[PDB]
Amino acid sequence: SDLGKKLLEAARAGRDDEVRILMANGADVNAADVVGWTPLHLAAYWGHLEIVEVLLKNGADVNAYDTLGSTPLHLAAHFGHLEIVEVLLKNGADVNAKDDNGITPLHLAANRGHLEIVEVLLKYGADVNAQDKFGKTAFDISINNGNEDLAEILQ
Amino acid sequence: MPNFFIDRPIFAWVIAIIIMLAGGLAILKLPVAQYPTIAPPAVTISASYPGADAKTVQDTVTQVIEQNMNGIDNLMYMSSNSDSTGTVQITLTFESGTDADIAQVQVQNKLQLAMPLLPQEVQQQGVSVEKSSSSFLMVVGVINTDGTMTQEDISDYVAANMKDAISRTSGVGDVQLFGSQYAMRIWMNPNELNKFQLTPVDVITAIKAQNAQVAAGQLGGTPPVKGQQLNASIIAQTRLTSTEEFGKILLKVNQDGSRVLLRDVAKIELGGENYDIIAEFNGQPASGLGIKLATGANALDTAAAIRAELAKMEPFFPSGLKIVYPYDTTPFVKISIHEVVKTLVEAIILVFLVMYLFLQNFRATLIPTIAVPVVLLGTFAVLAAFGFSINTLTMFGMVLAIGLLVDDAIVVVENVERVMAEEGLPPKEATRKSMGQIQGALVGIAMVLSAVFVPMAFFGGSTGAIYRQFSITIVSAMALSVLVALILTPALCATMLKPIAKGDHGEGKKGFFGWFNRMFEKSTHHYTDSVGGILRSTGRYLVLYLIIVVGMAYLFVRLPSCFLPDEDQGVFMTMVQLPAGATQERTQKVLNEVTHYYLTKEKNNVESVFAVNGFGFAGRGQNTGIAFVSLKDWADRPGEENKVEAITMRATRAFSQIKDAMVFAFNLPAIVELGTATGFDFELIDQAGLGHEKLTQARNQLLAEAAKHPDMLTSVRPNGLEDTPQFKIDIDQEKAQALGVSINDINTTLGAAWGGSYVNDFIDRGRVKKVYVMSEAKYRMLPDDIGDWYVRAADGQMVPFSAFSSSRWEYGSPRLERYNGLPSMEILGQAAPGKSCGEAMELMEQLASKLPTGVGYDWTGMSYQERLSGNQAPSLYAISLIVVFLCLAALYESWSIPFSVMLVVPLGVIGALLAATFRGLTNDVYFQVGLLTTIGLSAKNAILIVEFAKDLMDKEGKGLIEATLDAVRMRLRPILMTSLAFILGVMPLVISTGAGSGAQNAVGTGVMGGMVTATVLAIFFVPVFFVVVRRRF
Amino acid sequence: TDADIAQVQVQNKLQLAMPLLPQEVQQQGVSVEKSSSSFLMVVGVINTDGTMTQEDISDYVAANMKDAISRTSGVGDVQLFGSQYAMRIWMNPNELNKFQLTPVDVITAIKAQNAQVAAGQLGGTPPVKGQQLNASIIAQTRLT
Amino acid sequence: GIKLATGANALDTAAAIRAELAKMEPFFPSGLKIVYPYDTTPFVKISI
Amino acid sequence: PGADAKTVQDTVTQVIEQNMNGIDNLMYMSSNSDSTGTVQITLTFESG
Amino acid sequence: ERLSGNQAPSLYAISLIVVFLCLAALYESWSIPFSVMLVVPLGVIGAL
Ligand SMILES: CCCCCCCCCCCCO[C@@H]1O[C@H](CO)[C@@H](O[C@H]2O[C@H](CO)[C@@H](O)[C@H](O)[C@H]2O)[C@H](O)[C@H]1O
Ligand SMILES: CCCCCCCCCCCCO[C@@H]1O[C@H](CO)[C@@H](O[C@H]2O[C@H](CO)[C@@H](O)[C@H](O)[C@H]2O)[C@H](O)[C@H]1O
Ligand SMILES: CCCCCCCCCCCCO[C@@H]1O[C@H](CO)[C@@H](O[C@H]2O[C@H](CO)[C@@H](O)[C@H](O)[C@H]2O)[C@H](O)[C@H]1O
Ligand SMILES: CCCCCCCCCCCCCC
Ligand SMILES: CCCCCCCCCCCC
Ligand SMILES: CCCCCCCCCCCC
Ligand SMILES: CCCCCCCCCC
Ligand SMILES: CCCCCCCCCC
Ligand SMILES: CCCCCCCCCC
Ligand SMILES: CCCCCCCCCC
Ligand SMILES: CCCCCCCCCC
Ligand SMILES: CCCCCCCC
Ligand SMILES: CCCCCCCC
Ligand SMILES: CCCCCC
Repeated sequence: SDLGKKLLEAARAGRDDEVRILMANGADVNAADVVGWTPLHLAAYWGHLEIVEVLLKNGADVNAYDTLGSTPLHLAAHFGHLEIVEVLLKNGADVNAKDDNGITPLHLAANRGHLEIVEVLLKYGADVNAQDKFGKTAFDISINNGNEDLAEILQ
Repeated sequence: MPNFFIDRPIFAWVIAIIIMLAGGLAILKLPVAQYPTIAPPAVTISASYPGADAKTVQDTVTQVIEQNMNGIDNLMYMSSNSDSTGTVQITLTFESGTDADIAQVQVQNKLQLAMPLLPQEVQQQGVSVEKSSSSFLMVVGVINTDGTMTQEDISDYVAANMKDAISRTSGVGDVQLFGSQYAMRIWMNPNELNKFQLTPVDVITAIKAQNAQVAAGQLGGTPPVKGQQLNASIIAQTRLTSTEEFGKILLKVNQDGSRVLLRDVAKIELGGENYDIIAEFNGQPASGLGIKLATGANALDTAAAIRAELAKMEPFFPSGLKIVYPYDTTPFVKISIHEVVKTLVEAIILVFLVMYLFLQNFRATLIPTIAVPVVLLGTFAVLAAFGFSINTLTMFGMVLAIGLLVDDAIVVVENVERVMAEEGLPPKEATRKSMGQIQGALVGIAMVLSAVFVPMAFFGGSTGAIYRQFSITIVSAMALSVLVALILTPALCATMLKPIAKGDHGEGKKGFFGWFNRMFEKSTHHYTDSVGGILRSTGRYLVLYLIIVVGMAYLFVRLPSCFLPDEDQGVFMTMVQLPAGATQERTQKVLNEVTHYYLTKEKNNVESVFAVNGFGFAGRGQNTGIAFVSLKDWADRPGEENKVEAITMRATRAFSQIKDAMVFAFNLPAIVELGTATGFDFELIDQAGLGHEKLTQARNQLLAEAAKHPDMLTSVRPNGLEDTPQFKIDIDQEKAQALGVSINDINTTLGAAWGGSYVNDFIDRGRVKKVYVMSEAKYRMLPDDIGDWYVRAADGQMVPFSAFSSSRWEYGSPRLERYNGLPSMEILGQAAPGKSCGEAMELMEQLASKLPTGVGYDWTGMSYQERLSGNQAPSLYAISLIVVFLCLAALYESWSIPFSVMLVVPLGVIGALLAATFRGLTNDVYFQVGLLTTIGLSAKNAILIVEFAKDLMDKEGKGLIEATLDAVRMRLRPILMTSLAFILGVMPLVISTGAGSGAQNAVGTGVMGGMVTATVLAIFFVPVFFVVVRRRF
Repeated sequence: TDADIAQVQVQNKLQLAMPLLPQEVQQQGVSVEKSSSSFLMVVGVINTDGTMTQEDISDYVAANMKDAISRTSGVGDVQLFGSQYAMRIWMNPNELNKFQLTPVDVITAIKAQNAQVAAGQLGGTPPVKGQQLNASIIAQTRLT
Repeated sequence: GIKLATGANALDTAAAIRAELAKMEPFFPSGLKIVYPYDTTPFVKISI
Repeated sequence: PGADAKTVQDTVTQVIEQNMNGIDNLMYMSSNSDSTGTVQITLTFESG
Repeated sequence: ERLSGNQAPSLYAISLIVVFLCLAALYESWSIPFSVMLVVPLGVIGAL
């Protein structure tokens, strides 16, 4: 897609006004690059909140997953983008989505010590006992990393 | 001194001969080259870390080297890039004038001490230090036309049978192989490895063990048992030499006694060191040699010698192998030289004709015909003394000089002839008297013109290197011309010129000459009448002078200023950039389309396309390439539509239709050695450990702000690569330890298979070459393949990568840049139409001041030069003006009269600007040096008018107007003579088309326009100047 | 004597000795300088708000100032009056013995787990026909 | 502590050192200040 | 160390010699490679 | 040896020419210098 590509580039770049015009012209919100990232993936990774919102209004798949099973929520949680985490969840993001390694948004937020994001994930039903492929929980991560504050949150 | 030599013609001849011998010898020994060295010295450190990403390269190599680059003299700046092909280049640039050999050795010696701090794999590949020079003399292409040889095959053949002999050819300074010699390629199969419970680690160990050179000792070595009869070296294991031997390397013997050989787990072949470049010449596999010219060498002779050596090689070539020559700079050198010699000869012919037309005797025509070559030969000797070469710039210097050499010869001869006609003196007495009238002025002039041309030599940086070529050539020529005019030409005048009876101005001759003489005597009367009328009404001419000065100023500021003109160099480039993550295969598709366009749509103009997949200048990688396009000879490309400008425009237009790729054509810069000289070259700098992402955001902030000022800034863009998706794989340490799998085995297995590993060397038909192990392609393409690789645990079990790893996509940089030791991003751009580079720079600085805390900036390359080099021009012009004034004051014994000469400057400049503007040329170096020549010549005419007028006033007691009128009458003829000779002499330059005509036109146009107005205006205005100035004081 | 030549000659002889020196000496970096023995100047750096300790200041200077001064022409040598930061592992022999470990185990672990691995590429050259994807493989990076 | 390279001009080197330090100052953390406790060059300049 | 003359020529001497071109004022270059593993390459330059 | 012998003709030639030219300059003559330079073989024979 000509306009799908342009949209991928614009979502990544955070070019807000360019995303708008592209939405007006029917640029494919479910365009995917070679690694399976949608515009929503891109905007989530790079922390572009307004663009996330616009894409969701225009019927972006909130639980699109990449070629390794990661979702926009995974990326927003991992890279500390609280508002985007909230927006995604409000729009039905699977709070317990596992990637191909059995890693969840909670695992990722925990690993980077993003306290507020962990609480939001928990508030929306994040499974605190979910294990990755190595049998590890967000709690295990917090302990290994020596994050006392995050350990206390995860009882 | 004239009087000395008038009585000593033989001594004069002796001096002339010595000069000619010196010059002749200098012509024989002088180096020939297109351009002198202009770029400041640069040394580049290059390293390769097989399989490494950019960050790995930076953080284990680049930073380590950079931190050890201290205590090196005359360093201006240091820049580097580290990229995802595993490459680092660090470039150190030194102050102009630095001895490059010392710079190189200092850099190398600091690198040598940093080597122990680098990764083993980098120490094993080694690190290179070279002088940096995109000044190739030529590129020799080598292709196979019968489909029997791959590019790797060709490159090996060239390395083994051609390169070394080219390297030893006379005048060859350096030779780059565009490719690699063969490497022993072990292509591993993970299925087979797992079947026998083996890993790449076992493969590498086996190769190191079984492909080695082992020391032993001697039989009967010292100290011996006395009585020993024999001493002999003991030879033990030596390197393998063939794929067959590598194939039989023994990996393992199974319990049942069967043998596992290397060929049972891998494919074995002679292949390339590297597979990132695919090079094609008109669609066929290609390699080649980039050849640089040795210091001091003759370019033309070297090119000829290179050809002769290749001819000797052709009879031994394998089938289908063919030499091509896709780039050669020596045609320009050849043509440039031929054109200057032709010009010089034409000048002599034209002077002869003009002399004969006016003076109407052959004896007089011979005097300049001797003197000009004497001065020129002398000038060559002076060039040789000061270490200059015969090159484009020095040769144009000599073309520009012609009009001054010619003038000095005309002035002397003409003036004697006039004295003989007016006073009836015999030749020798006339010469003595005549020389009396001019000798002081000739000396004054030498000072004036030294003041005009010398200051230019004292510019700095690259611009100074260019200017200095013109300045030394012209000043030398001019000084020799005055010496010859004080020594040789008076002697020749006194001994060669026939007497003329008092009053005989040839009016009583018959036929054409009779008519001409009567016409010219009458035209002088009309001229002098006119001046008389002008001098009764000097007020309105001072108004016209002001209009000229204002008009000059107007035209000057609006004339675009490039430093050298663009040439059709017979070659240009097309850039190919594909989206992030695009493959070699896709880029090749595009390059094929590009090559197709040129071979079909431009069949009359394009000789060849050399397409290089995997290479660009702003970064390498699978998604980039270049096509070098080499054109048919200028002769077979008549008309503007078949020149590089039109061709690149059509090409670029066409290639905009290409989808999912950025493709466009662009000409080379005039001097390829200093790269693009239009624009600014800005560096954005992380001054506070901000990091890559924060620096990119700040870059975007500045680029976005730059785009809001299109009235000041154009094409403001990064000279780098954008972040791309990358595959992050995390080894789980706990699981590895639990399974008994060592981290070193994991990392070797991953890196050897997916990245390749340089194991050791072997000997292929007597040449040492490398051994690489790597996965066969089909097992290292996709994420799922990771799990097909097994590692052996301590307990002998084979564990798949999937069991102890996890992976995710992320973004990272494929090319990280650094400037003076700090993270950086290079930003290119230019001043908008009608703005100076200065104002653009100023604005860039203001914008940059508003960026986030910790983000600095700096100017590099041509921007750096400009900022240092550009604040000196005013001082130099000021000094020049002052020295001119002072010399004239000495000459005329007056503080006021020098003003009457100096006011002439605008009269030539206006004409040059008119001609340049109308022909749409630039204020370039050639135009500037031509202006200086025009100014000099017009100043010379004015000086002699004023000297004669002042002399008539002081010596003969004549009134102001009477003397001015007699002065201009006497000086009309020599001025029309020199002007007509010179204007015609430069005509060929003006109308020139084809090779080097950019330069020829720039030189010739400004001078022709300048000389018209300098001549036409000065003969009316200089009398005004003298009379006004004298009246005022 | 031309000091540049003196330096080169000294360094050429030194490079024959380099391989014979202990690894630990080679790894600290051996320097060859041509300079006065005494100080042209001392450039001091303080914090006037008392918000940086001596150690902090010294690190700032080592990491953000020293190298550029060192490369400035006419600067023969630069002594830091203080030290750059390093990652300090301060070992406890009681704890080491409790787990049957030694400094040797510590060093091995650090070399293994504070590592910067060249891992190659997906779809790297030479590729299979049809390959759509090319991307760097990122494995272990230096700890921070 | 800065030592002068063999044969180099003390005043020019000091000047170059100052120019380079000037480029660093704008990016200093709060409170960081350059002081000049010991310099042999001012005497040369001033004595001349 | 331990290499025969041919080995040292093919892995050292030839490698060095192939880089020894386009050096100023070089008259001639000679070399030997011997069974003790030693290489000596001598480059002689124009007087002056 | 091969260089020394191959340059001797040039050296004798230029030396003879310079002597002639200096004499010409000195005595303001082409004929007096020719009269003098004819002597050269009378000395050269003795040397040989
Ligand atoms: C190759 C070089 C030569 C190329 C030829 C160029 C042609 C252009 C020539 C222009 C010369 C000016 O021409 C000259 O102008 C002055 C004006 O002040 C005239 O002067 C006349 O008019 C003015 C006022 O009207 C009176 O003060 C003056 O007494 C009277 O004679 C001259 O009679 C005329 O000959
Ligand atoms: C009797 C006295 C005669 C003196 C004559 C002097 C004036 C005529 C000489 C021609 C010069 C014209 O060119 C003038 O100079 C410089 C060359 O340094 C040109 O070109 C360059 O100058 C400096 C050189 O570092 C740069 O900073 C500048 O950015 C660039 O444009 C300018 O565009 C122009 O202003
Ligand atoms: C018969 C001989 C003919 C005469 C030829 C003489 C050539 C002159 C040679 C000296 C060259 C001058 O080179 C040098 O340029 C720099 C340019 O920044 C000048 O410096 C000038 O510019 C700087 C920068 O704006 C000013 O701060 C300074 O006050 C000013 O003088 C130096 O004062 C001058 O000495
Ligand atoms: C290549 C050398 C050319 C020199 C030519 C010398 C010409 C001699 C003419 C002498 C005339 C002197 C008048 C008395
Ligand atoms: C013999 C006539 C006296 C004039 C002398 C000319 C000198 C002019 C140039 C002086 C510059 C130093
Ligand atoms: C650049 C210096 C200009 C000085 C002008 C002085 C003019 C004085 C003339 C005296 C003649 C009697
Ligand atoms: C007749 C007196 C001549 C005066 C000396 C000649 C001046 C030229 C010297 C460069
Ligand atoms: C007066 C001119 C003398 C010319 C001598 C040329 C020197 C060449 C050295 C090889
Ligand atoms: C102006 C002197 C140029 C002499 C070099 C010509 C060489 C031609 C060789 C092909
Ligand atoms: C950068 C200073 C270079 C000085 C060149 C001097 C030229 C002398 C002119 C005759
Ligand atoms: C730069 C030197 C200019 C000197 C001019 C002298 C003027 C004298 C007027 C009486
Ligand atoms: C090469 C020197 C020539 C001398 C000629 C003398 C003419 C009468
Ligand atoms: C003394 C006059 C000698 C001139 C001889 C001329 C030969 C060409
Ligand atoms: C009268 C002076 C003679 C000059 C010699 C070159």
